[PDB]
Amino acid sequence: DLYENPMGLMGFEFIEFASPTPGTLEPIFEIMGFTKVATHRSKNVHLYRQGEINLILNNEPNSIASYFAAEHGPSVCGMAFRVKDSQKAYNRALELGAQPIHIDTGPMELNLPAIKGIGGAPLYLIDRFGEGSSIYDIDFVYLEGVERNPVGAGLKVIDHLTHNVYRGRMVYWANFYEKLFNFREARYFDITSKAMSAPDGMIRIPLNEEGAGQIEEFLMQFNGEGIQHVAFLTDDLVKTWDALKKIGMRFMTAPPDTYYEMLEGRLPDHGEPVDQLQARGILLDGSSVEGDKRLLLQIFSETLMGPVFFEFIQRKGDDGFGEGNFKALFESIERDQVRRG
Amino acid sequence: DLYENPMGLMGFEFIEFASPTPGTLEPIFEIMGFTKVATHRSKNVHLYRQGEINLILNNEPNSIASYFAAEHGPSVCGMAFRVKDSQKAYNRALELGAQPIHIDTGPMELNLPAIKGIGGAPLYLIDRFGEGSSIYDIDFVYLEGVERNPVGAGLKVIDHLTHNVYRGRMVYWANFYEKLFNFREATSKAMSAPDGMIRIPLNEEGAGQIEEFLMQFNGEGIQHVAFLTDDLVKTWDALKKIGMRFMTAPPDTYYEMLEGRLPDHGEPVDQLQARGILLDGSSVEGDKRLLLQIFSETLMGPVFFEFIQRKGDDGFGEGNFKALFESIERDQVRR
Amino acid sequence: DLYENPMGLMGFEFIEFASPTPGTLEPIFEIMGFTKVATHRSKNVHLYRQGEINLILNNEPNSIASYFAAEHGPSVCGMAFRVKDSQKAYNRALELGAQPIHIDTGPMELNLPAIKGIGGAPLYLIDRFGEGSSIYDIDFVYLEGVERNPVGAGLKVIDHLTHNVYRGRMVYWANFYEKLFNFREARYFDITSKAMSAPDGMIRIPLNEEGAGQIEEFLMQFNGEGIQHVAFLTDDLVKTWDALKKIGMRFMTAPPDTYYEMLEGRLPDHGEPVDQLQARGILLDGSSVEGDKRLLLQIFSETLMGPVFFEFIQRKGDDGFGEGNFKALFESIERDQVRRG
Amino acid sequence: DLYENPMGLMGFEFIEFASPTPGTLEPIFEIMGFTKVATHRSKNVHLYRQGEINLILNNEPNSIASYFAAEHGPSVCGMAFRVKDSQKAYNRALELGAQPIHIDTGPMELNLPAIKGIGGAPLYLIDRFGEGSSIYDIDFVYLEGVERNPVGAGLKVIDHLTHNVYRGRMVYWANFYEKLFNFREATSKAMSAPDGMIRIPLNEEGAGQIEEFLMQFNGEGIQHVAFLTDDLVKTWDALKKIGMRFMTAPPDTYYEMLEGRLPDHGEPVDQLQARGILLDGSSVEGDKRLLLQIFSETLMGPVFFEFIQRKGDDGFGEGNFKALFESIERDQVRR
Ligand SMILES: Cc1ccccc1-n1c(=O)c2c(C)c(C(=O)C3=C(O)CCCC3=O)ccc2n(C)c1=O
Ligand SMILES: Cc1ccccc1-n1c(=O)c2c(C)c(C(=O)C3=C(O)CCCC3=O)ccc2n(C)c1=O
Ligand SMILES: Cc1ccccc1-n1c(=O)c2c(C)c(C(=O)C3=C(O)CCCC3=O)ccc2n(C)c1=O
Ligand SMILES: Cc1ccccc1-n1c(=O)c2c(C)c(C(=O)C3=C(O)CCCC3=O)ccc2n(C)c1=O
Ligand SMILES: [Co+2]
Ligand SMILES: [Co+2]
Ligand SMILES: [Co+2]
Ligand SMILES: [Co+2]
Repeated sequence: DLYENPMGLMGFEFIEFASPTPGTLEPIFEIMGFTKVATHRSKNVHLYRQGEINLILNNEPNSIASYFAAEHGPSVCGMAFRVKDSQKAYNRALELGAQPIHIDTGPMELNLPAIKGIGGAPLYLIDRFGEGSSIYDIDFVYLEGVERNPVGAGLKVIDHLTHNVYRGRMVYWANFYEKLFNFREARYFDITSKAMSAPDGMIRIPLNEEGAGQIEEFLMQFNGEGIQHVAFLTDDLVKTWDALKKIGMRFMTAPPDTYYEMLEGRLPDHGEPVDQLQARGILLDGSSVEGDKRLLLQIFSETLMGPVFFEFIQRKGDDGFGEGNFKALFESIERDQVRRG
Repeated sequence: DLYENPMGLMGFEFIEFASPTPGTLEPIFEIMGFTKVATHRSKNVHLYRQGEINLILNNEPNSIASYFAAEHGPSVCGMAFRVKDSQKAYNRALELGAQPIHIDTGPMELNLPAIKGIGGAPLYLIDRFGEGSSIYDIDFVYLEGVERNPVGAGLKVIDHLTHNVYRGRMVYWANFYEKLFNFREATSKAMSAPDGMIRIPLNEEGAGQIEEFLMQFNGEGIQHVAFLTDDLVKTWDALKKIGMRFMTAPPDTYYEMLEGRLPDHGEPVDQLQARGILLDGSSVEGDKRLLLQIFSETLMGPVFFEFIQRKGDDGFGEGNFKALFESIERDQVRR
Repeated sequence: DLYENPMGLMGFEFIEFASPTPGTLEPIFEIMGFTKVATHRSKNVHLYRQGEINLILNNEPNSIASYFAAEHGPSVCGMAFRVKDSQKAYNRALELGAQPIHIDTGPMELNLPAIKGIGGAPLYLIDRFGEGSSIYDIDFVYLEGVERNPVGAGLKVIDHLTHNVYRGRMVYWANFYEKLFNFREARYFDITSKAMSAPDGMIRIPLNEEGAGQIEEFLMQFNGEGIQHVAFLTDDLVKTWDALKKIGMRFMTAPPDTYYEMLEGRLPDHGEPVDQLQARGILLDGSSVEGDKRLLLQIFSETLMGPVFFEFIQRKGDDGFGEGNFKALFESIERDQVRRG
Repeated sequence: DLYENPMGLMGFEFIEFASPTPGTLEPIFEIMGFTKVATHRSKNVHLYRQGEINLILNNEPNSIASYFAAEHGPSVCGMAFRVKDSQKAYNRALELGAQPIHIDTGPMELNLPAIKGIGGAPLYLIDRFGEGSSIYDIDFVYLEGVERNPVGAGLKVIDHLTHNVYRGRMVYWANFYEKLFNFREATSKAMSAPDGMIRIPLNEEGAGQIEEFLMQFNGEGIQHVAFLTDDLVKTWDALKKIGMRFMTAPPDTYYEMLEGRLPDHGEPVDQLQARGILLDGSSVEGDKRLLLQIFSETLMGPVFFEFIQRKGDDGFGEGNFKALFESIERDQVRR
């Protein structure tokens, strides 16, 4: 409860996926250790689960997600927050100037309220959850025999979703979340990024601005502003790595060996087993001041759904996002190209 | 079981009430042995229960039930059938020509399908039922601590409810329940459903007690709801104990004629006659298909309730009409 | 401007017709001297006209009129009032408890507001009218060459539409028009009828209650409350009669010859040419007190659309509805059966 | 005439403006020579006219135009094509995959069809036009007495309007106007319509003046609207007389290069250079396809307007880009 929470937020509830071409999102869920676990009572949409992360696969045609997918490709096409009271939130959001998104509801099914968010993605406000009570219990039908609490590679919750937005728009969306939900900028990065945290301490949505770089090509390939990477939290990254590598997950190529030598200059006495991080390509960041250890282990997938990739992170006291790895990696590729030509 | 169930009916699920005067519907559920059990998550609507009977009290203003109540006063303003697949039924009713009634659904609540039925009241088609999965477990907040399976005076299910329609419209409403739900007829018309549990009898007709209902009710509508019980003498002493008002007893001449009209019925005539309970049925080939029944006052405008116990008779107490008539002649003559 | 007119009423605008079977309403319009004069830009609905009476033929399938026609047969299925400001009226009606009826509007076409009236018939509130401005100019397309102000047999305006309602409901609908439009009961008849006039002096809607009579059979055959007869006004009834008889109009059988002899006892010095009324079956009513002549000539068609019939009336100072003709006709059939057996 | 017109386009019908600050849009229509002529029958929306150009000022709150204006400031927030059959076009656009924008229509008003076009602004499809039968004769109340055909500074039609889109989205919007309306391309892309009158050029591109527009505008949108006139020197003295602010003149070196770049153009170079007017075209085979043009300041955020006169050139003044660039070098060197 970090500051005033007028919308009654209580963390991420679920993320929605859709693609214009079929069979492109199912196999990606598999390699990240997610399991299909239920199917909608009426619609052609499906629930994948791992730890406490719910992921919805929307394959409904002429639906709001398939239009979003028709324009952006394979994508994160929806995003739901947990709220205490979702009509108090939905009303307050429309009073403060949000535009509704009508999600068509079938008979005997739950009217899910959304507003227009990033890229035109619906932002749902959900006030039912918990076993037996959840919207998965009400509106979904679980697979016979299958388990409803799969643990997979050990991913626990969504840590954050970071958006890429067009030059200028970072301040626009930053006011969107500040005005309607009372988000606050907790961090700033100048390499350009604003780290918007929710008053619940769980919902983190970083926003990124570029020219001629990694962000500008994302907006070209995504055909608009959208979620660049989804970050899953894990209790142990190296074990999640093995369990993820066991099931065909592909990661970005490890940094040069130089990167792992410089670790004891960068973060003296971090305590991490460098052999184990070097054997997997895992990165590390944080700061080490006066006996207080704040660190962060993270590794990225390659791009998997169009220009969207994923992050697997374990936090050891650092509430940042790996920002130091950008300078750390350039000095690494630098010393390693120097050492060879 | 009887025959084919193209809409998958599985009994009555709930009936709904509305009134344009407050504090008039609650006292009537109470002396009928119903207990407030749950309150809607957001609207001013309430769940009263006894046995497996579900009574929704709708006090939501500017709504479907209030506009209905403003025209017809205290009424049964909605009726819900239970169904296997509510979506296939909804579209089937519509493609066969039914009209939809849209019921305004709040955020995070259940979108309830209904067509327009008798007198304009919504006919809901509900496919969520049973403990933990019904529409009350979802959209209603049970009074915390309160026993949520109250049994009360021992009323079990909604046996039937009947409709008073204007002259000529018996056929119109029989068709409506024939075309859409495959009801079969088994002046009155006893329309029974393919699931063996949903019975809707349709009455017409002048200057009599149906003419009086359609005046006092301001249109077609449900005239009485009948709740079944297993021991009507037992249900009677319970229902009396809490304040029920019955229509007053026949003249004792009605009881002199019992073993003449229903030879060897076997009922404790004294225990019945002490409570004004009616009898009806037939005794043929030693098979004594019989039934007990009593009614109440008009309690919601011209609407009242019947409390029946079925000892093998599939009827509704019809012969009680001629049977009472002769009890008033043989009492007038001896008066 | 007879009393306070909060809804800003200015007479009848149009009457709407629909039948479950085709070719049953077109030939009836003909014999009453109405002319097809336009067709809707998009919908399969048509304008018939004569003097200032507009009549709409709605043949649109799955429309609100075809559902009303599916239940009541050939019928008057809609009714529109002229108003000064139709959103002030439509708002006020919904504040005072009327239920809206949504009439589906096509693109580039006019949203017509209605509320639920008698039988579930929509009551439209129209604030555009007058040549060039009317809804017929906006939403309708006139037939090439054809005239747009046909005069026919000389029928001028709708004088009144009288409804039949179930026993008891006369007071209900009387409060409907009193509450929402400030109608007042101007006459009462005990034979049972309430004569509801509008605060503009033009809109007249009598309501009729029955048992075992002319009204009870109407509700049986109409399958509900509805308009029993539509009354057209004419400047000269006997000339309208000839012009109507010229085009195949069929009337109710004339009263006995007895009826026309008793006329000078009933209404001394009425001045009407009795030969001309007797030659046509036209009826007469009014009262004759102290040099003031208030009279009323009228004749009825047979039933033409199911149980619905029509009235052609000419008013000479009597603001009634022919009520005296009910007693006048029984005493007529009485003397005439006496004079023969 | 050019080629087949599957949506039956027949020119621009109106453009719509909205701003989230009051009293900022009206002064700009006035110095541009537009006159308030009509006011909506019920909403706070207004019709400004000059020539055959129709400008709708939408000040309706809690509406489609205000939400658009709150995001992008003073803007062109809607654009209407004129069409033979608006219903067949509407359904055709939808069956080809366009999305609908619903515009909330009051009682007794016209239900205006629109799809979602550039930047999210409605693209209306209007089939009522001309005097006595247009949407202004119906839904708008003309100021009584006011001359309803004002001619002003002699601007006639909307020549074109252009869109600034983000990098890569030129193709996206070309397809959108190719698939739905059969526009043909005839960094920029000049999309022209099958009716020979509707031209929408699409621009992208960094750190330049398009990057600056999509920042200052907060998305894709119309960057300038161009109104055609028959005598641009005449339109200039009129437009100046009433307060127009132009982008200031080229350096005189731009005029030393005219008869070098456009041999024997024949234009009164002194009358142009006194007004900062630009020239462009080609002279080949004695056919001198040429055009005159001037722009204004940014007047609605980063949006401005162009006033062109076409002497046989079908272009947009493109060569003026290189032509000015060389006028700033040859002026910097001599400075
Ligand atoms: C994955 C990748 C591919 C090709 C070029 C570069 C990368 N790449 C990243 O994208 C990357 C990101 C995206 C983060 C990161 O999560 C992040 C936040 O969530 C919010 C604030 C801004 C930010 O940097 C951290 C380290 C990263 N590092 C070290 C890396 O190399
Ligand atoms: C007539 C009357 C007046 C004042 C209160 C009560 C009564 N009244 C009834 O309403 C009454 C009813 C309503 C039934 C009955 O339930 C029944 C059905 O359920 C459907 C078929 C037709 C029918 O009548 C049976 C006997 C009745 N009897 C015997 C009686 O006296
Ligand atoms: C036409 C008809 C057929 C078979 C039985 C009778 C008739 N019949 C009528 O229906 C009839 C009517 C309907 C009126 C009449 O217009 C009317 C009003 O508009 C409102 C108040 C009640 C009323 O009577 C007047 C005279 C009538 N007369 C004289 C007649 O014979
Ligand atoms: C660059 C600039 C800065 C500050 C104000 C004005 C300008 N500016 C323009 O905006 C400008 C435009 C906008 C056009 C033009 O209308 C045109 C089209 O209509 C579509 C094809 C691409 C294109 O450019 C032509 C010449 C122009 N010129 C010469 C100029 O200077
Ligand atoms: Co991250
Ligand atoms: Co009964
Ligand atoms: Co009449
Ligand atoms: Co231009």
